[PDB]
Amino acid sequence: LITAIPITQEACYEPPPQAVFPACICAAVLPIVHLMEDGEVREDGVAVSAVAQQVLWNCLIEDPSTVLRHFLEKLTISNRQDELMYMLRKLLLNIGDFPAQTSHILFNYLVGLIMYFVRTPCEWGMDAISATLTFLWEVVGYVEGLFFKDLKQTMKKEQCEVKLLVTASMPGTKTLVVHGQNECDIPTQLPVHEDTQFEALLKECLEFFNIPESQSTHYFLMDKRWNLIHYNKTYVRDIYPFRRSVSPQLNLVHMHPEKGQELIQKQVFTRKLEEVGRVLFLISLTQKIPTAHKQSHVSMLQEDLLRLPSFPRSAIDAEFSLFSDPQAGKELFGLDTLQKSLWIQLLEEMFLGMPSEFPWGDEIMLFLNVFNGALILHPEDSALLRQYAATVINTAVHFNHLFSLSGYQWILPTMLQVYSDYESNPQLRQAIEFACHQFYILHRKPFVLQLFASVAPLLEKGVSAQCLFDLLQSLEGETTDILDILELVKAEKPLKSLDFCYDLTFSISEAIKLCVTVVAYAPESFRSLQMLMVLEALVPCYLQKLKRQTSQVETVPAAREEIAATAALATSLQALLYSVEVLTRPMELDERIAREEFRRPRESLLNICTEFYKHCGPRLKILQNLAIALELLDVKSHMRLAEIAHSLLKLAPYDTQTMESRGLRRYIMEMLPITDWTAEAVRPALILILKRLDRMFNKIHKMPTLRRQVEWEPASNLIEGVCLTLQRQPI
Amino acid sequence: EQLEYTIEEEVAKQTIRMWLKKCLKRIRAKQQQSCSIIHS
Amino acid sequence: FEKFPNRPQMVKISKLPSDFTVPKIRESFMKQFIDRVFSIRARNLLEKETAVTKILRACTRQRMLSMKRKVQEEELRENHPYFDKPLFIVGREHRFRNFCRVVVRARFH
Repeated sequence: LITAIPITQEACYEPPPQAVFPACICAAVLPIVHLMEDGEVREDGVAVSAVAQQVLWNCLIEDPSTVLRHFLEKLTISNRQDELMYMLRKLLLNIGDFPAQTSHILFNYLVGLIMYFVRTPCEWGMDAISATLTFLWEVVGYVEGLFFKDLKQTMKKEQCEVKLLVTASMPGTKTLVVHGQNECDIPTQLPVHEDTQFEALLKECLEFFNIPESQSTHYFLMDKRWNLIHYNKTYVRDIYPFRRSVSPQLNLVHMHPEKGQELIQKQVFTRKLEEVGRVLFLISLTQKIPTAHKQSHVSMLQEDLLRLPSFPRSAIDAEFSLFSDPQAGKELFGLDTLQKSLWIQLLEEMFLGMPSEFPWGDEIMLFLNVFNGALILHPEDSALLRQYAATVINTAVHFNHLFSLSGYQWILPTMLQVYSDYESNPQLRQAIEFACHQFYILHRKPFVLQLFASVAPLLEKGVSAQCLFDLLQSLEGETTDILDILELVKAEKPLKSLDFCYDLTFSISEAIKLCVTVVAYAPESFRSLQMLMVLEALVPCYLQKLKRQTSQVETVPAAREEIAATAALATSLQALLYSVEVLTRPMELDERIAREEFRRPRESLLNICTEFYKHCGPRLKILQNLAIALELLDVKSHMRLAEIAHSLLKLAPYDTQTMESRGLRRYIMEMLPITDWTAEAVRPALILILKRLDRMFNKIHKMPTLRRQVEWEPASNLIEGVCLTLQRQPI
Repeated sequence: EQLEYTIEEEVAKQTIRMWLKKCLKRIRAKQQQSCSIIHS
Repeated sequence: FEKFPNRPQMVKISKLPSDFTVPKIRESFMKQFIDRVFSIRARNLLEKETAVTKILRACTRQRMLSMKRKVQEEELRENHPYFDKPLFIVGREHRFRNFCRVVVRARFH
């Protein structure tokens, strides 16, 4: 760019000259800045704006400091930050560019101003720092040789580096010194750990100074030197990161509670604005670096971020107590939503910089959880919901290796919780359904398996089976991009499957067939327990959906799909029963754990099979009449269920909870009566159940010791089921 | 080079530390005298 | 190995009825997977704060608990059926292989 230098000031040979430009002429710059927007044209065609722009561009390229001196020095003596920052923003938005030297001088002057203000306490110090940081992120927009290592090293050497970057680690003050309301009174020195609220310090100071409880609300701690009124729930180490020999000096001041609350609101608002400014500054810094060095910069940023002691808390925690305040809560909430959005943007930008095969451990959560922290805070905001969905999709597409194996166990829990918790809001449900459909396109079956694993612990303050069924139903079809979530994703618009190995549409039945296999793979495992729970929660909803489909349309083809689906489900359950043969085997806190683990899978299997048969069996006759009954369950499957029930009875008398098992009682008194025992092949299953019942009652009768603590109402229901079976079929 | 630079600055400010020792010992009278006056 | 065509191992369970169509899914993923209308109450600030505190406590617990060549090696291992398995018959996860490794690598002012 030849036009970006003072041509005539560089060609001259270099073999002193003093410049006399008093400060009262530099004031003329502001009128020219205003004139840049004056469109009036002279009779000879010269426009005021063009001449002003040319003159100021030449001045800036020739000597930036001389023109931008009367403003930088003046701001120190007066609290006119707003006007000067407004003028600088107008300059930026009217010239449309800053040559390297001009932006360099401006950035150095602004950083030095921040350093001075933090250095020398003044009445309007923090406000000035906030105002300067609110604009620094634009000055950094045009700088060439700014690298993370040099900036970090130099600013740390200055040692007042915690006010510019967010990836700054500084051990805080160990002790704090505070004076009382009066003068010359015995002060107090108190310890400071790394997780101390100001509430505890206020309580200790209040009690130590013999103050009545009635006027407790009238006393607040504040820093006279910096003129700061402190919030109750802000960490000591965050406000005083400097670990110097001198501890910060506080004062316990008395004043009206309303004024104290107002001042606290103002100061927390300014501090939050400062934090937003710092985040924006880092965004701008990391959005202009040669692509070659971008990977190294992002790796360094990730390392420093990981090594920071309290980052997830810093980025997730919010001052909830102040939101309820009617006067100022709205503004704080509106500024916090922006802060959370910028944090999400920062993490997504950092993620894309790193390679696609980075070796991740569990610490990945520390980053991903941040997104969750935002989503919980306010998921009804469209601007945050669409941004979060887009960033998560970007992370999923950019991390093929991780997200294809175990990567959705961190995101899906909170998404499902919110999905279930905001049924009334159609927009949120539609957006989450679109996101889930996109994930299914991205990862196919593994995504579904990880979804089932993530939702199993929350199946019923939990996700109901109906919500999961609705989500799967939505996955069964196509969803429109109502918020245009795909606008922000960075990938080819076709969004073809990530793996070459996998054009099919998710179907519930298929999912069920997919689920049973897991149980077959490792029947004696916790994951098998989770899959069994998912099947128990899901299958009845599928049956109800089939019934509703039949109700909607009476044409025969609907019936044909119903028989086809019923046959497929019957085959799947038969395969599950055949492949779960391992569970047939029989048999203080550890004892309880063994008790429960033994219990859960067999009860789940009994519940699923009995519910399936009870719902279907009667339906078959009516549907066939509406339309050769096919055996839903083979004799071998019946034997498998009977043996499983026998194993449950084996332990039933010893433990009361097993005796009270809902699944066992349901199987005995609601599944035996319906199966047709006329075939000699199926009879041995019933003979086995009768043999165990007889042996159990003989054991009970043998010694009264067991009779003392045995519960008989379950046995009464058991005998009721037995005689009901006898009544249903006299054979 | 960094080590020697740090040592130079450290020794300079250590001489300043001795200067402070003297000056603070001199100034440690007025504030406590005012404390006694306030108590009295 | 790169010249030969890709053919990843897939999940297969023999002891199922012939009518069951086993779903198509990678074996390594399965192995690592198994190795490990009123909403007014929810939008109240107190429950939201409780949830955020739970997330913060989980992050604190995680804190307390706490290249291309290797990636290519693992990619090749997953890619081809016979990789790292000497003589095609020894078995990469066989007890005899472990015994040989321990005996050979046994090592001891």
